[PDB]
Amino acid sequence: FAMTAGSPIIVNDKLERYAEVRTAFTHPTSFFKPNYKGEVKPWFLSAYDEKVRQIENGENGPKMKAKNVGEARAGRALEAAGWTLDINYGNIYPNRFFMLWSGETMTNTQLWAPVGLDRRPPDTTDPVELTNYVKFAARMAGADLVGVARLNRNWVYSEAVTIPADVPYEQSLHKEIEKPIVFKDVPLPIETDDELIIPNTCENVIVAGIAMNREMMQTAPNSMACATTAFCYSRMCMFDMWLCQFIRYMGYYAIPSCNGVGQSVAFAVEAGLGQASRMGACITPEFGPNVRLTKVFTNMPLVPDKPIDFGVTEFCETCKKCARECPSKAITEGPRTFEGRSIHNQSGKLQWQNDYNKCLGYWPESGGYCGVCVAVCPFTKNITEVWDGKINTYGLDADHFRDTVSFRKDRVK
Amino acid sequence: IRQQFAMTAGSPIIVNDKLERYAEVRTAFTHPTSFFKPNYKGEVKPWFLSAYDEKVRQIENGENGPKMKAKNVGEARAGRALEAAGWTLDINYGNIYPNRFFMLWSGETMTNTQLWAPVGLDRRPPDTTDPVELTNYVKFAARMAGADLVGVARLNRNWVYSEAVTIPADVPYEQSLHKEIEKPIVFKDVPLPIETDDELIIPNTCENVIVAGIAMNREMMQTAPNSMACATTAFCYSRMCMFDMWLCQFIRYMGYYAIPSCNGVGQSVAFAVEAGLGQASRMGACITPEFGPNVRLTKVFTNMPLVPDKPIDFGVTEFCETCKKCARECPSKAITEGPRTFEGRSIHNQSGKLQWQNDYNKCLGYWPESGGYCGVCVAVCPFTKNITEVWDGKINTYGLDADHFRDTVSFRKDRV
Ligand SMILES: Oc1c(Cl)cc(Cl)cc1Cl
Ligand SMILES: Oc1c(Cl)cc(Cl)cc1Cl
Ligand code: SF4
Ligand code: SF4
Ligand code: SF4
Ligand code: SF4
Repeated sequence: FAMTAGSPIIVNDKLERYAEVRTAFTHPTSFFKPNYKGEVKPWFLSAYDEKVRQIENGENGPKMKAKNVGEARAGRALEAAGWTLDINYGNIYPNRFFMLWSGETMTNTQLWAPVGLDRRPPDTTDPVELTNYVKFAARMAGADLVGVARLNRNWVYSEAVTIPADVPYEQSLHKEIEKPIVFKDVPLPIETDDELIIPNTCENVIVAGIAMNREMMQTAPNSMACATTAFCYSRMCMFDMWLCQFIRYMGYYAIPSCNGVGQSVAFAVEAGLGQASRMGACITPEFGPNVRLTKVFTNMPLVPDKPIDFGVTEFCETCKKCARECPSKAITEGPRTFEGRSIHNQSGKLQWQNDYNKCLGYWPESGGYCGVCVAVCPFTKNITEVWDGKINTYGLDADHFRDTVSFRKDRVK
Repeated sequence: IRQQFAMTAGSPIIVNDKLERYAEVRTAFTHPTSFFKPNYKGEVKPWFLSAYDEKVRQIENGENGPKMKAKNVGEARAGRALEAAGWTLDINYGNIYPNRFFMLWSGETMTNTQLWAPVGLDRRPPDTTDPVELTNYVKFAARMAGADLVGVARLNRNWVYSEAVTIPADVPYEQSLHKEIEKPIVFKDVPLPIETDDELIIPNTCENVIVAGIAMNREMMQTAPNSMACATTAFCYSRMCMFDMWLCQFIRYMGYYAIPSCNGVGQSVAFAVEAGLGQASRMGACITPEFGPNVRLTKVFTNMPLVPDKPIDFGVTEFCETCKKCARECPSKAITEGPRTFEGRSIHNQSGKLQWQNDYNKCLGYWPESGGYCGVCVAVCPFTKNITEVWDGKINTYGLDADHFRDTVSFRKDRV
């Protein structure tokens, strides 16, 4: 489908769109992991067993002794709660639950129907004004970072993981299917029984960074690192809906995504949020790798942001600290290559190729989402002290929040 | 500052033997005698549909508020698009129906609770019962959940509506605004919060209310009664919803029960004054030291053992006594200039507590006229301190301000 003009990502002729089912989370060869008694479950139920084992043993992480059982119970209570606004870890099913590709059935849209903002032709078509408007709205909607790229279809999954439109939530995990994402000359995003169809007019992607909390993430791989993670996933989801509603009420269409539809790191790099790293995350100037990503696709005319260079590639060439502290040795200590390390990597793009089945393998063992690489990364800079220590709204840091102040001069040039 | 002005314990709200609990249906939004308002053409409609007509006409005429011209139709349109989108996570302006949609009184049905079922966090009895430790856990959770301010108070049932506006549980959303009913809120010796066909039953073990302040954006609010004050208001209603759900789940995963409310179930201002977030003012809001009245409230009710905070006293009553600025700026002359009394001006007030008594039907009346939620009182109040410049000016995450965001940093010392 061809690269966007000016993409920083180096690719070759082997590049092919990547089927979502191949992530270590969903793929048949990775999805099953031993629990701490040797039974092979879905990886996240094995992880559930370790989470309960730790609570019964007064631990906050793998052999990390908590103050008492009550503190161990509290960290997992806070992490479970964090996921409140997220379906089945990642909101990946397109046009289901919170990820509707059309706003028409939404309660919010129905309440506002007499105004008809979603039916009224745009009053603004100038991309400069629109970029400013949508970025203001993106920050209201909880983004700490927001960039705009031209949509590069190489990062959009060839097929999505989803459930059929008639499967209730309580059977969803047992009925996940694959479904192609195709681009057609259609007026609006539409889903048929056969296809998820993105219009050919869907020209831009808006990428949002959702800042995690450094104190909690520095506890990786233990429970409070899980908590700052889970809370950001619900913020991503609020963001996607807020922003998608705004764009529709401006007279355009918007596709939400969270962890679905496409690969966030590639979009974020192309939208100027940061650079790809050895660990594989987007490293951002404001938060390093310790930030979540979500994205919204739209036909709204916009000004694309310039990709940014602050030396991450060269730094990662000489650093290797995530690789050394990775508990599963998933992160390569070697050069970037074009050839994926296993099924889980998309071949054809120059990157540090890491073994993500080894990464996922450490989650049931540790009972968490690890994140040790993010915590030890130099761009990112006990559990009782966290609970008793500094906190602020949404886990944002006052001592840092000045850096994400935005004036129109920072939103559009 | 907050410690310098701590009162001794006991509700700061002065009452007399007349005070009775208040039926929610009496608010100016819901009561049959105030619900209808004329649109600019003179047609009588539900207040929000007349206000809708004003919104459409202002866009069409390139305005951001009542005969306030916008830079162009496009800017007028953008402001209303931002307003409408802010409300995404809110049902019918306030989430008032208890145990419906986002305000579920139990967590068992929620998708998050189902996903986490195998760990069983909400079946496991509490591993912590010490109220000091729990106050610190739930406050830290509350800040993670989007509260800028969080307080704890013993639940005062005077401020709990005697009957709630709600909808039958099997009514689809499209029909909800035509099928609102009343339903009593009663306290009984039951283990869990429970809804029957006839009652909303809060257990007698529901000892406490956790009150959350959710800060609005000062630049946008200072554009009141125009569209951008409506947008910071709308976005904070969705934050209040997410707060309620986040915190309720945390409390349940800690092994207690939790009731969310947003604008339903009871009177947020009274709870906030008793929880120590601020004091009542002439306009009738809770004025906080960090934000003035420019903050929204929501609350969660729980049997979780907690340490009540102290009510606050930083001179607001004395100041409002001689200020009268909101009363003079109020476009509908809704705010009284006189002394506080125990008798409300109309059905919309709850008599029996000493307060400034305002005409809230005059207030609602100005919302269809101006096409917004006004807020001139909040914006002009000294404790709080064009739209093209706002759109091009300072913004940060969630509309919060870096220059003041240090004021809400919290450590254990501050929480319990
Ligand atoms: O991205 C995540 C997903 Cl999809 C699932 C889990 Cl359990 C954790 C994380 Cl950090
Ligand atoms: O508090 C509000 C309610 Cl209940 C309804 C609307 Cl439409 C606006 C506001 Cl600011
Ligand atoms: S999350 Fe943990 S296991 Fe996975 S790559 Fe990073 S450090 Fe290694
Ligand atoms: S720890 Fe070092 S090599 Fe790894 S991503 Fe961070 S800077 Fe790059
Ligand atoms: S919102 Fe406006 S009309 Fe209502 S009391 Fe305040 S100033 Fe008066
Ligand atoms: S404007 Fe003056 S009288 Fe009105 S609430 Fe604020 S301080 Fe009190």
